[PDB]
Amino acid sequence: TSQIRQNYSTEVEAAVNRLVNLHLRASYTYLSLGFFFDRDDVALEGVGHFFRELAEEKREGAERLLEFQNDRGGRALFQDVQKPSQDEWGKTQEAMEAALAMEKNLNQALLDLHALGSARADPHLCDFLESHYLDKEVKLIKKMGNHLTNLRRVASLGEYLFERLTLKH
Amino acid sequence: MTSQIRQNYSTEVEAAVNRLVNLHLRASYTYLSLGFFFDRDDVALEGVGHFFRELAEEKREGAERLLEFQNDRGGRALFQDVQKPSQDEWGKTQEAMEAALAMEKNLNQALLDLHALGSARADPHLCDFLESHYLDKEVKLIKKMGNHLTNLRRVASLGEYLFERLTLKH
Amino acid sequence: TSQIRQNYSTEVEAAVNRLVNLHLRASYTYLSLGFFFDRDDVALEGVGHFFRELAEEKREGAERLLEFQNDRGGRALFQDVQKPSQDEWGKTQEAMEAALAMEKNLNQALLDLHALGSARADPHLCDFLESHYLDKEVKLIKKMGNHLTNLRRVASLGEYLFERLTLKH
Amino acid sequence: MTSQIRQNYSTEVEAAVNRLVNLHLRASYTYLSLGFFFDRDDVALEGVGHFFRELAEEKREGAERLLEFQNDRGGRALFQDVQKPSQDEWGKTQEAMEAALAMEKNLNQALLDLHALGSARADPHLCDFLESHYLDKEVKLIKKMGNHLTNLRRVASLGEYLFERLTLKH
Amino acid sequence: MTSQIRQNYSTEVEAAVNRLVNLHLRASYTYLSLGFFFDRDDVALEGVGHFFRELAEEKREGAERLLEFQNDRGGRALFQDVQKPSQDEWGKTQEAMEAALAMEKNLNQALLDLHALGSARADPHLCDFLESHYLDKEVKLIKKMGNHLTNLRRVASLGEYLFERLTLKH
Amino acid sequence: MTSQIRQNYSTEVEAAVNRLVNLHLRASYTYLSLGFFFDRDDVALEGVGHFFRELAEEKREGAERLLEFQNDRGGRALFQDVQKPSQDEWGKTQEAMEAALAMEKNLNQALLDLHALGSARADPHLCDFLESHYLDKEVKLIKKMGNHLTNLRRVASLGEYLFERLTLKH
Repeated sequence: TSQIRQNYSTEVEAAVNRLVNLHLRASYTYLSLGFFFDRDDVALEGVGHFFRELAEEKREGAERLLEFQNDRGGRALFQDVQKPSQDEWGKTQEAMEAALAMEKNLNQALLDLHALGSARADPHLCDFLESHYLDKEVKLIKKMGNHLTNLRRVASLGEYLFERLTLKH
Repeated sequence: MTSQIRQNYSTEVEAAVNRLVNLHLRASYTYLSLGFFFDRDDVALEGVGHFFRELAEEKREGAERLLEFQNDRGGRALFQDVQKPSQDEWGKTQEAMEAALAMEKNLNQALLDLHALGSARADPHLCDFLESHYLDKEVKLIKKMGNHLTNLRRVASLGEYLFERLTLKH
Repeated sequence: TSQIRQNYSTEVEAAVNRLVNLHLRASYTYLSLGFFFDRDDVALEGVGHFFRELAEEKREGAERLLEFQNDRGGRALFQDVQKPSQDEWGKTQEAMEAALAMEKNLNQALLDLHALGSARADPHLCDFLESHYLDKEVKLIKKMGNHLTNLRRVASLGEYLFERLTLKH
Repeated sequence: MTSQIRQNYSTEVEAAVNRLVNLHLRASYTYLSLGFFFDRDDVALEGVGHFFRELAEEKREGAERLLEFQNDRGGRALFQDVQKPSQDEWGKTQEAMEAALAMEKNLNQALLDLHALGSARADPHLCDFLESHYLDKEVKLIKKMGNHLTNLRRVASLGEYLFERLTLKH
Repeated sequence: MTSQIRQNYSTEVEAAVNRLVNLHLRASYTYLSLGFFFDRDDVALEGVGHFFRELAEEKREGAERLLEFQNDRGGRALFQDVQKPSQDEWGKTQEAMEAALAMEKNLNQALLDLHALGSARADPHLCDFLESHYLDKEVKLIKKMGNHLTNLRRVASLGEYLFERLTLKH
Repeated sequence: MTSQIRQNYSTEVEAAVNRLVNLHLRASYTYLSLGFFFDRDDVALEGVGHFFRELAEEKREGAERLLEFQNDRGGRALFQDVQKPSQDEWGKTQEAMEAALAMEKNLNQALLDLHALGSARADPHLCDFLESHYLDKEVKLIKKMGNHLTNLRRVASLGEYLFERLTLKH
């Protein structure tokens, strides 16, 4: 009943609310990962920083979806944000393998929303996802793959040198 | 004879582009009318005038960008009469903005219909042109007009004066 | 019944509304001319630019008349803007001959409005037209005449060189 | 096994810090909800939106500072679900700010309860951390919210519009 | 042994990307040939040479961006021979630009065919990549080549000299 | 007809210049393949990728300078197919750099053979062109590749990672 709502399906509106929740859950997971690597008994500041920066990127992704929801005349509906899947994240390689799986899951959710937009002929939604999400996800997944290949190469002394010489401080 | 440049450009899309030019010029003309109406001595809402005069220029630029697209794809611009605006007098700010919102939703629907035609004819250059330069601009403008109407309803007159003074740009 | 209206005849008010329409029709004609010369099969960018600049000048002329109408307490009344007289404009020389005829017609309409102002003793109108329209029209008609003389001189290779060496890009 | 750094840091304070993290994240999430609610086209109070969006970030920073403290003292961060906000729709500015004031007083009481626990366990580093970074910030924010509610009551609507225009930052 | 990163990236798209890399390299090589031909002492049209040399670099950049895309999606670049250009001598400016326009329309058709494959395989990242970096670039270049050919026909030699002096950049 | 400018320029040198253009283009293409191989997600040695991508551009510039020389002397550029690179996958950094060193020594031998032909045909402008723009560049590049291989052998993997991080430019 929004005065502005036009060509905006209830199915897309609900899927947007679910994708907000998925972004907030990813942000929360990266917050957990970020602080884990700053424990005195882990102490990999570059790994901490990498995950803390991703926590902020995923939260910005959620906020952009909420702005889209308001711009199209849908109604934001919030759900609980589930705690992250682990309390302790293991070595850098295991943490980045978990991050890569979570990003591929988020990318699949974005591609599923794009498919719904295409099926409901909502080209504003298609363009929003292509402009702000799909290439960002491809570039981030590629960067995580590159990191995992280098962590496998240096496999520990190798994990220290990866944090010192690849990751930003 | 067919343009030396024309490629993957349907005659139906070419004709629809010419109609969208006319719809943009008609919207521009309506906003010009609205703009000067609010600058009458017996209406005298300069911020409302300015809002509509800026939209008259934005819709004219939308028309010009479509004409450039028509030339870039090798179609032929065909102009029709630009119909005079639907009203001579536009009433209070709220009634004028309700008219503007209906006009923008109509223009948005015309853009979405052209996008559907492009998608059916597999003209991805057209789809990307509309998505890049029109569809998000229409969403943002319709949202801003909605916000304005909610605030005009809230202040409903003294409220109309304060809206023009404290929300609209001069 | 305007609180401001003074020495402003209904005849002048109606003639101002007609001159607005004539300026908008001239603007629309120049818009058509401007895009015609940017067709891939015409491709005279300087001629396109010349007409696009005139489209904006004629629209500004209409807007100035509307501001005058409001300043004097008249009421703007809009009519349909008739489509331009041609869909295709021929060579540069033929297009500029059509433009010169249209400007002389607009100049005659301005001189007719000045005559009406003089007959109705509306010196504010006389001064408005003299300050903002009559000399502009004389200078533009002179410039169009100069252009036509040069297009006749170079009469094609000549039309190309005129666009390259006389017209602005 | 106990951290190599842990010193004078009770397991009860460690657990209370984890709960205060969750309370700050829940407050952040509530303010995010409030922030986007006031930017709906049918609410359209941008200054109210901005006020709550800025508080969402301040509460998230409060959570992050507590997690840094947990690591600095050799405790272990343990995360729980962040409960969704108590409302989906927040009503007029005054009702939303009354909800925010009650949430801030609840958070302030949680901080004061943690300070009492620190004082009982003689953890002066914790007492000073809360005093330096939380307790005065909560006092100042609660005072500002009180001032806002007094002005919203004064202008009680046209008054709600003028409060958003003339008191709140854009 | 499927890439750790590969997601929603069909073997058909992967193969078509490798073919489009080869088509871009062949276009680059053709423009290199055109560029040096116009700088022969017995042709000596520096502006025409520069036009084609710049296009050789643009088409090579197009190939490199496709190879970066292939790596970003987890596909594997497979290179083939780059076929020598279709002519050794390119005739007058007008004949060379007619051959260039035919080659660009062929490349644009290959880009549109890849977009159709992306649309059929629901690979929206591919669709957006082509729309953002290739399809509008091709439309604008084809339009520019059409404009050039119209002016070369107009001045048809002394005309070809004046076109190179007064239209083309040095 | 002979060029109006051609002087002291043998048909043998003209043909050998055309072959050396093709050899430079094939070396460029090989380095392009190496450059993208090392940017695969499952190789991910950005400094190695950068090293080869920079060489791809240097070899292409070498080809372009030979084509400019061909035109300056009044010869006629004749292009052949550019053969695809000898491998699709290049192995570890050390194996790729061993393949690059063998390819550069082959290119250096072709440059020395062209110099010998110039000396035999008493073409001192050719001799000076090769000495000034090619022979010292090849010696310096081969020396740098030898240095790289010695360091890759020293650090032989963790060593390969550290070489890319601490020796190669990003």
